[PDB]
Amino acid sequence: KHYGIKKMEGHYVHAGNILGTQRQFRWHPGAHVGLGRNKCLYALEEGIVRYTKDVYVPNPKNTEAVDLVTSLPKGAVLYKTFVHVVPAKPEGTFKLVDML
Amino acid sequence: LTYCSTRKGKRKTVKSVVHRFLRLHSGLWLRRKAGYKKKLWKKSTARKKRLREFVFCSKTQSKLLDKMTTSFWKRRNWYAGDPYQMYHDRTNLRV
Amino acid sequence: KTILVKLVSQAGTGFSFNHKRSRLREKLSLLHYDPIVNKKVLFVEQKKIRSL
Amino acid sequence: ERLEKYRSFERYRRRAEQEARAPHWWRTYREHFRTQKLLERKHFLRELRANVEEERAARLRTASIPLEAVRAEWERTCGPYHKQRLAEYYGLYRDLFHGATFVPWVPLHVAYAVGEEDLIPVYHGNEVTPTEASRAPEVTYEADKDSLWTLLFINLDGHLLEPDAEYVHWLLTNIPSNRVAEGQETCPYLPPFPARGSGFHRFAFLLFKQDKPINFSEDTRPSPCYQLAQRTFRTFDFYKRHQEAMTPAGLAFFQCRWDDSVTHTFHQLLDMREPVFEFVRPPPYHPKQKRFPHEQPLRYLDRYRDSHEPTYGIY
RNA sequence: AACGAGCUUGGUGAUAGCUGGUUACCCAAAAAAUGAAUUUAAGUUCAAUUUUAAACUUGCUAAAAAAACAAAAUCAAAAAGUAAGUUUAGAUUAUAGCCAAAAGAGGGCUCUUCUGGAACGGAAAAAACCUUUAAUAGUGAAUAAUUAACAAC
RNA sequence: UCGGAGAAAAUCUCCGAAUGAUUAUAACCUAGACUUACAAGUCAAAGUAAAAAUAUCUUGACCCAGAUAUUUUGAUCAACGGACCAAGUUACCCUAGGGAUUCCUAUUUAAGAGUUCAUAUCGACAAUUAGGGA
Ligand SMILES: [Mg+2]
Ligand SMILES: [Mg+2]
Ligand SMILES: [Mg+2]
Ligand SMILES: [Mg+2]
Ligand SMILES: [Mg+2]
Ligand SMILES: [Mg+2]
Ligand SMILES: [Mg+2]
Ligand SMILES: [Mg+2]
Ligand SMILES: [Mg+2]
Ligand SMILES: [Mg+2]
Ligand SMILES: [Mg+2]
Repeated sequence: KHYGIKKMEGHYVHAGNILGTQRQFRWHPGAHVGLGRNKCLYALEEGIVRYTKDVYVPNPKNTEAVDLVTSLPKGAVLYKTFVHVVPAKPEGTFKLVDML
Repeated sequence: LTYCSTRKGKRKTVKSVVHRFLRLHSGLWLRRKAGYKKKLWKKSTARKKRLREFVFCSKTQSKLLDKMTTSFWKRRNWYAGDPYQMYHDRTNLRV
Repeated sequence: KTILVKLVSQAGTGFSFNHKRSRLREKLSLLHYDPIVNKKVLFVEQKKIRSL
Repeated sequence: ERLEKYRSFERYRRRAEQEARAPHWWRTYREHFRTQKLLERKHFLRELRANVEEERAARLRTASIPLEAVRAEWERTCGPYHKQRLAEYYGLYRDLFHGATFVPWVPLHVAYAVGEEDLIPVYHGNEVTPTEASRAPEVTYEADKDSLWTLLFINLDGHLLEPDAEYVHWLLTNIPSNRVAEGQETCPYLPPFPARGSGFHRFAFLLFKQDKPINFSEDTRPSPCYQLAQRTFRTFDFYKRHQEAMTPAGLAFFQCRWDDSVTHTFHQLLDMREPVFEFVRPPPYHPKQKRFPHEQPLRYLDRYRDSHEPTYGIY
């Protein structure tokens, strides 16, 4: 219950944090965003939350998605909503340990 | 609770707390999770892991347990080789 | 309908874990991780615990 | 219904990829994160097509292509354009010349001699150990006669003290034509000295087109120079001084890790203790400690402790 | 001389989530009837609110673009008007409202959410409508709202 | 008691669960979070270990009793936060309290009745900000 957006766009998120909960795929995992068993979306890197539309391409193996995707109007393609976390720090830095 | 006993005139400990919770000298209380030994066959592996852990108590729960036990249970105990020796004090606590 | 069984490791350890089987299906046996041995070993059904 | 259907995953995939690159009103991931020559070419193609043996090998899937000839052809025909990218990719342009881009033209060649006829070609992005580069390499770029030139070696990333700097391993000046022994040795050759645990330092070999003989007295260095501090250098200032008579025409860069020879360089001639660097990550994030960590496991208290040993205070 | 089970004394100051009562002054602040569990809905415990002291730093309004559904509740950089806010320690009471106005949902009423009110003045009398920052002495003054209104070829 | 669908979140409109079969057998440990009065309930990087990644699809506390040799199992406790185990009846009653004690009719309209003729006496459809009666 209480499915919704736990973190809104622009917020400084720390790793592991949960961004949104959903019974069905209202949003899809984006960049540096993980997917949970229950389909909740959590931050894989500390950063800033960003929502953006993007084209949807499914795994070749799944029959339902390849069939639906294939049977689309040549002109255009369907889209989806994605959630991304923008990493805000470098992985690490080099420091002087000792002079020998 | 017994506030003034007929024989000694003191408060009395509630021995249901003494048999369920551990008090760290800093003021914290540890407990188990209800149901951690029940129907383990139908519980998920993640659920069972959460149940096995030793957990802290809230401020109001700790305030209640402090009322239900006497001072003897709040003293500093110097047990040799104690496995909670390091958890009786707080470090780097600004609050 | 189904029953709760106790699969016991055949690696010589006493490690056991409970599983479910269908009263109709034959006695069960599975490969499962034994922490004491730190290897996969056969677990074969020895006893029933309850009927669930 | 009027429009046809893709009927193939590949056709949809390619269409989708192109659309993402195109700009859109709505936010997207990318925002946040002559004639005679042609006739000659066609004639060769017809000759190759006419050859039955070539067709026979192709239909037998036994034919092969000579990489050696293609490599030479690639360098002459279109190699510089690719060479520009690998310079852009590594950021050479955005570092040496503050974002100015110069297309390389001369197919410059460098190789380090190892004992005997085993030359290690220094291409773009190659990996060369400091040990191999102990001595200066052979440079050949077919300058042709009456062709003044100048050669420069630079480490880009270094200068332990100064972040925005770049040492000059050696600068030959007034190089007349292909021959390089005639260059004025403004700076002797220093062996590579990438500090231990500092990652991959990228070294580049850049050549400028020398219009008129200019004395680089302000750039000459006391030979031998083992006072590393003096090797401080920044191309932009140097190029700006001589930009009138200096225009770059060649590139060649390798990246090298630390090696035992580096210890020799720091001690024997640099005459100082070698610095050691280690990759250090920031400490993990913990929410502010609470007096009552409600519902948190016993591990909570360990997260905020400094010393792993017991203390006894007044006791 | 009050028998569905006598009367007297003691147990006994029986117990009563129920009814009633609970004695000088002054200053100050101040909720609720939201939520949750309860043989629990005439009670109580917790959350939430309020409050007192302490520590130190951002808070209130407003808040673009842009986002989550869409032509305003979340969220919300800079500002600007302003003085509050978070944490620590202690603590009860409260958990049944009332009427007006606005939008819905059931089906006039009855639930739910949003706003306001509790005159000593005006509307006749008038807790709930309108005017009204606290409370003082004066045989001063300017004002607010203010049950009144002026058949038709 | 809990879950699914509508009203659309307050009471109303509907379906199901006290599991089921499948199975690759799904480990230990540990940052950060969701949810929440408490209690219970969710998701999960990194590390290690097994293997050669994967469990897929659609729920009841404490106490107290057990079972094996640490490992585990006990509820239509369904009044579903659950008293270890108790029903009727009272008009013979008691105490502490809270309460209460369609069809007319008057207007407007006027097809049709009244031999002829709307309104002598009446009268369809309707109109009144109109008056009463499991
Ligand atoms: Mg009494
Ligand atoms: Mg009561
Ligand atoms: Mg309210
Ligand atoms: Mg509940
Ligand atoms: Mg009960
Ligand atoms: Mg601001
Ligand atoms: Mg809790
Ligand atoms: Mg992992
Ligand atoms: Mg009950
Ligand atoms: Mg109940
Ligand atoms: Mg009778």
